[PDB]
Amino acid sequence: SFVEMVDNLRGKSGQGYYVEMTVGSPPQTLNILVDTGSSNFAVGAAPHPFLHRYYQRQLSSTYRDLRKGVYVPYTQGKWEGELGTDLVSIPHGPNVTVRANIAAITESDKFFINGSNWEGILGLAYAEIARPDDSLEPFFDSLVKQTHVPNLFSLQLCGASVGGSMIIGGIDHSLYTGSLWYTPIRREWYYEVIIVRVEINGQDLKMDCKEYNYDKSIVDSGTTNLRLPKKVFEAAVKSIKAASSTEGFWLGEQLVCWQAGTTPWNIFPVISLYLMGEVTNQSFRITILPQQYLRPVDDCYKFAISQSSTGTVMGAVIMEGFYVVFDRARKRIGFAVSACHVHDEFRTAAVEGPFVTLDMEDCGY
Ligand SMILES: CC(C)C[C@H](NC(=O)[C@@H](NC(=O)[C@@H](N)CNC(=O)c1nnn[nH]1)C(C)C)C(=O)NC[C@](O)(CCc1ccccc1)C(=O)Nc1cccc(C(=O)O)c1
Repeated sequence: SFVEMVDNLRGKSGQGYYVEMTVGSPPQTLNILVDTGSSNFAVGAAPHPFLHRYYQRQLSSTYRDLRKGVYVPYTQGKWEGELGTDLVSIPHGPNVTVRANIAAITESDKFFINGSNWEGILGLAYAEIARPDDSLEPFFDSLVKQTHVPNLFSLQLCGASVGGSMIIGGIDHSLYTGSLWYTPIRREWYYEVIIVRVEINGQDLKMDCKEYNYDKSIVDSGTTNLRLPKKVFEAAVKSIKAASSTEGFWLGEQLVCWQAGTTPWNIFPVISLYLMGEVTNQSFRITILPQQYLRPVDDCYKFAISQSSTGTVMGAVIMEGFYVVFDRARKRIGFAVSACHVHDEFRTAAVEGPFVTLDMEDCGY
């Protein structure tokens, strides 16, 4: 039941959230990064200087080889390895065992992070973006096909040492407040959504909404940042600079620092994303505070908004403080402020609707 799954995720800031899983017979225990921006279940299966532990296929009696290699590239990092299948379970998830596809990772470049403490990646999106091709059924599909776990999951990620919940199979009503607001998954590959308006401190950014979605906007819990397309990224920074003109960093390369507890939170604006809703001409908005897009790294911070080579990418930083529901069953993603919400002296992060927005169809690429 859901109480066993609450707080089943861990992290280091800016390095991802993982969940304990076990693979094989007998079970090998591994920490697996939870990723909504990809679709391959893969694990280190070979010594690496950043891996404390890895998958030993030859120790497992249920491992079957598929005699077939694979390569997977990501925003940061890439790996290749051998596809097989094996028995998989989630200790603090639903009480089941599935046979799932598994990529034994043999070579990697910039993929494993030093001191990250995860040793694998669970892609939670759809077959279509699965390597080598869409016939390699992704973990979540196998789980839904082979057991009675309903076709949906929720992510509640929290910031500082980093924790949260993956409610697999449902929604835990105690982990958020107010109502859940939904947005169509435009297409079942990435968790693709449409952003229809963007406001900075209450001011519309005045751009054509095709710009926000230049290519595709996605919810990617495997990336840290809020990534905006060039044109939008440039407008955002110009607004954020102006709102904070009162005080290199803007490119995310270097930290800024303040004497413990005097972070001038008030001089940094709130950003509002309006997402397409479930009814005609209707949207809703999520409001993000400086405390989300200035990443805790004296209290020090990295700027967590960077330039994108796709559309708008809602990374780990935007999801922090929200309860997000991946309602695959009904082709929608749900947003609410969670229990572990962001704390500011004079403002709240919020999920507010309904809003009316004409011509939302125009914003799609
Ligand atoms: C580097 C990354 C953005 C590549 C991209 N990878 C992914 O999307 C992976 N997911 C992720 O990386 C996630 N962080 C979420 N997605 C994004 O951030 C994002 N998607 N698009 N832009 N950004 C998985 C879904 C595998 C991909 O597979 N893209 C598809 C493709 O464009 C196809 C290219 C191709 C050309 C001709 C025939 C067939 C395919 C791609 O490989 N692109 C691509 C671009 C640059 C480098 C590399 C590389 O291998 O190093 C690959």
